[PDB]
Amino acid sequence: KAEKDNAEVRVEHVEDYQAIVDAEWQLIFEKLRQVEETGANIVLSKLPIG
Amino acid sequence: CKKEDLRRIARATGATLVSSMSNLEGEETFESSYLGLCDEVVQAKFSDDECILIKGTSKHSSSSIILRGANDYSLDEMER
Amino acid sequence: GISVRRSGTTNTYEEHILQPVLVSTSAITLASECVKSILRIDDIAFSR
Amino acid sequence: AKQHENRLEDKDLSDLEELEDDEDEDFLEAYKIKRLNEIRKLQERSKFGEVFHINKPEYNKEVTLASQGKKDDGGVYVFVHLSLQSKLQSRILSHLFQSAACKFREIKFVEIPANRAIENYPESNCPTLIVYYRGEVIKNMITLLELGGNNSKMEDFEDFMVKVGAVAEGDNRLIMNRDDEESREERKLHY
Amino acid sequence: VQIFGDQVTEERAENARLSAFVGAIAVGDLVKSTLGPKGMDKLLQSASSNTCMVTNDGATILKSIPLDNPAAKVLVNISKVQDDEVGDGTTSVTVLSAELLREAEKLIDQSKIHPQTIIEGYRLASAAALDALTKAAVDNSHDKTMFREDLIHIAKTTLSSKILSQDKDHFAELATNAILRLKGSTNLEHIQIIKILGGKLSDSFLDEGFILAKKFGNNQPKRIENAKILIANTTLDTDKVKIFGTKFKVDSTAKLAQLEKAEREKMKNKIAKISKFGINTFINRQLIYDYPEQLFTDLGINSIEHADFEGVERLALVTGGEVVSTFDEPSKCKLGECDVIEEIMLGEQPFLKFSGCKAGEACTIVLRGATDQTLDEAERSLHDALSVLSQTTKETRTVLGGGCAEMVMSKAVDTEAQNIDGKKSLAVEAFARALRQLPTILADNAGFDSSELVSKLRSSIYNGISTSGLDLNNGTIADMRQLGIVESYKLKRAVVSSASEAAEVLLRVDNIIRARPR
Amino acid sequence: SDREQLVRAASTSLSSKIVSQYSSFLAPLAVDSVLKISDENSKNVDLNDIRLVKKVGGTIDDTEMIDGVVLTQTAIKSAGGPTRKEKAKIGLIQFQISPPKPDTENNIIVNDYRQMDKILKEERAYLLNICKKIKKAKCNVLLIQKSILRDAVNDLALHFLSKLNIMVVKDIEREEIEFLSKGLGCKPIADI
Ligand SMILES: Nc1ncnc2c1ncn2[C@@H]1O[C@H](COP(=O)(O)OP(=O)(O)O)[C@@H](O)[C@H]1O
Ligand SMILES: [Mg+2]
Ligand SMILES: [Mg+2]
Repeated sequence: KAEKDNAEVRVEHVEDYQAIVDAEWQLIFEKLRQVEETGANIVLSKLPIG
Repeated sequence: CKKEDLRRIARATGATLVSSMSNLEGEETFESSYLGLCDEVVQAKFSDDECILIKGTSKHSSSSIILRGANDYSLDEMER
Repeated sequence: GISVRRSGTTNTYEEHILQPVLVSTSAITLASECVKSILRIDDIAFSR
Repeated sequence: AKQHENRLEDKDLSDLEELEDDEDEDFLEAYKIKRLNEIRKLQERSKFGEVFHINKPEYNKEVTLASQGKKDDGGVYVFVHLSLQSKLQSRILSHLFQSAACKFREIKFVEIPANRAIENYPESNCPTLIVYYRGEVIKNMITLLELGGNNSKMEDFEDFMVKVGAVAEGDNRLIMNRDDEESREERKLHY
Repeated sequence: VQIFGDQVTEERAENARLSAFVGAIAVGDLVKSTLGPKGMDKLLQSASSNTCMVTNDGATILKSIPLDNPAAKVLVNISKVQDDEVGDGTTSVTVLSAELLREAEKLIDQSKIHPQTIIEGYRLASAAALDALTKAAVDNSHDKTMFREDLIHIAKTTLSSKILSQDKDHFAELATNAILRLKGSTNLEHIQIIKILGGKLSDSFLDEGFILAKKFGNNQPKRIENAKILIANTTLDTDKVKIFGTKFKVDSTAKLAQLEKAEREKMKNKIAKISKFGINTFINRQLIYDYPEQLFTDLGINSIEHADFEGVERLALVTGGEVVSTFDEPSKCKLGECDVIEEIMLGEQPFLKFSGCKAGEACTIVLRGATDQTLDEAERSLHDALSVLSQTTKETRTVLGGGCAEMVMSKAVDTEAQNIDGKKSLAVEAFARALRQLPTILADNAGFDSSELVSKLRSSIYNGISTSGLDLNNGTIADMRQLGIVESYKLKRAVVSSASEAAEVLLRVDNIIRARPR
Repeated sequence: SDREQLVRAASTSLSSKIVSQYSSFLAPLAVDSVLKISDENSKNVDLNDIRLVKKVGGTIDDTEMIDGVVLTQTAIKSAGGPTRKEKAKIGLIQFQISPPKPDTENNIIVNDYRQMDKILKEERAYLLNICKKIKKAKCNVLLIQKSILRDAVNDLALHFLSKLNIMVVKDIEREEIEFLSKGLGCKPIADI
């Protein structure tokens, strides 16, 4: 969420606060695992890598 | 109106200064005891100077002096 | 000592001119320490 | 010469409608379309509106990238606040950020703890106010003795924003120019 | 041609050299008067804010004075790092570095020897000097009584040049007792310097425990017997909760009043967590708000606020306990104990004095004087003394002072001067005359004849004895072991090594390139 | 303690000032100020307990030792209910009298027109029950700190205290809390 538009997240529970902060890690690791399964040894990109 | 004037109006006419309408109870109301009393109120205008003449205060008397002269700067000497 | 009202010398205890000993002690003591620091100065060099 | 310019320059879109019956339509509506376009640009630029409580990894992006904005040199001012809760001036400056954030939505208001900002920062120098613009530091402000110190007010903070080029002088949102309705009411009666 | 451009000063091989040597002469003549026990202090006047500074240390003299000469900047930096390493002996580096270049100026002009050949003589001469300095040292620390006596002599030798030269008999006890209380821990942050105006120089007294400039709260008592001390790097301030990004959505103000009740109940439960230990004082790093302050009244707990970062470690080591922030488990984190928590007043500012602590690993030097310029000299003087004595704990070897270290080093250099063939042997002798020039300057500052005492000292040591030295009080040769003059081995090793590298940098120069200033 | 030596010493030691000829009554004033603090250990008596309040007006001859703790600041006179108090109980307030809010900024929403009636009633109710506890404790004089960050008083809170005949003041220095508490014997208060 560097150049992404500012998502106004509003939560009303403490138990959901653990779910919403782990969802950021869940989404970014799902993108890495999908690239990992294909065996791409050299990853390139025009925009920056996290 | 200004703050220092209304204390003298309430002191002369017999009213009390009301900063807000409330009481010790939770309800909100207005009692007739907060109102003052006077005999006559007349608005007068003299040379572009509107002044409300309040006369005949029952509880305590009051007074005001209407100085008259050439201009405002001459009246400043009369005011002093 | 000296009394200023009569403009002459007299007994100061009768005229009630008294002061603490710590005042005169600090005067002689601090004065000697200030002269000790000033006389050790040799050069006046401009700095930042 | 200025009497002709005050008809259009000294009236917003709400005040320009006063001259609808007096002045010509083509003279008035030509400028209202111009001022209406300027209002639309400020709405598109309103990307902010509350204090962004950030953390360091992010500083390298929020504070600086933003300062570049579109990079049309669409620069964006970013007011940083190295907060320190133990100091009294820091809590005052935090209140000014949220108050100004609700008004100036185009300017970014950033806050972060001072202990987390710089390695071993001097606590005496806090609170610190930095202003970024296009990646460059426009003002590295020191504690608020310049802005009155403990007696700092909202009027003094808005005046500082005009000096750094963040807000125009004749902006209608500034308290110096935003005269009260009762003030303008007395002017029309005594005119 | 002109490649360098406009406003660029360039020099070539006769203006380049003799501009660094005259700069080495210019920087050396300033610090000549400051060397020795009878040296005069130099006063520095700032260009802005009318700030004056009385100081004897050669490093501080060169810190403040601006010097655009590039050769003088080398002497500015070597005194800075010498103050960083040992803290004492920066003037000897600048004097010995300048006189080495003064001698080398004559060897280049008179004898017509290459500069590289002069350095090769200094490499062998410096090696012979350090070998004699290593063999001339003596072991220590096997007997604590002798180690106690040698630190007293080192403190007397260090403070003989500073403003404490008259009262060094009393300050030597104050300097050496604080170092032994460290229990081997080599660090100067555990010693505080409290500035007090009034009194005289000898009124500085040794403090039992730890003293600092803080104050109790509004309602706290004056005296508590056997008080348990705790240190919190905590926030007893408006804590907030740390998931910044919490806000309070409110549908009605009925629960908002109960929400503020929960905030007061939150901090009440936190102060209730403090009372489970049953402490008698509470020390916090930052400011304490009034609502925590009122809660310590009924519980019988003292309060101290706004403690510096250094003050936390300085007070915790004396207490013996550790800094606690969680307050969860009362089993671990055993706290210390202090007998007398009563504050005292020295001048117009009250100070919290402690006494009867478990350990004294941190100390505090109380100073008294007339002018702040004297207190600043008192701070820099004892900082050099405590820095030398602190490094003497880790480095045990020492060497005799009083100018005997310079001449005994030059003995082996002169011995190794004969068996070296070529023109570099004259440079080996030039290094010897540089070591001889230090005691020549010690006699000049004292106002006595320098040629006689240097000749008597030089002829005496070659006879076979190696304990003689200069006695500037009487103006004759005497036994240094009787007077008790001794210095550390790493000090003179750093001085000779730094001075050898100082002459080496400036002797390998042939051109000067001064770009345009900004 | 010796009035023959201390009073004469204090008078003859000033000796150069304008109040030297006024020292017939100020030299006893200086002796009586220090004699209240006495100790056998010969301590360094702190002068923080002896506050010198500067008021522009009058003459130096009117200077005299006040028995109680004199306050420098004036009254607020926003309501102006009470004029002169007798047998009053003094309290030192360190918190702020305001509508309910934490120290940080908050957001209050209104989803229905009936919620405003509860908000306006409960905001003064938080001020009302504080005045009830003040009336239960019969505290007639209140001292409120400066509190630049949060509003000390308002027209609503002044109105409830105006009926109970309770004076109020502001602009108290944080360092003078030791002098007021130790002098008047009133412990501070930071919680209702
Ligand atoms: N009491 C003394 N008697 C004789 N020589 C002394 C005495 N104290 C110091 N010296 C000499 O002074 C020289 C330099 O002393 P030092 O403390 O390094 O001064 P500075 O700190 O100014 O360089 C030493 O080489 C030492 O031999
Ligand atoms: Mg020294
Ligand atoms: Mg006098």
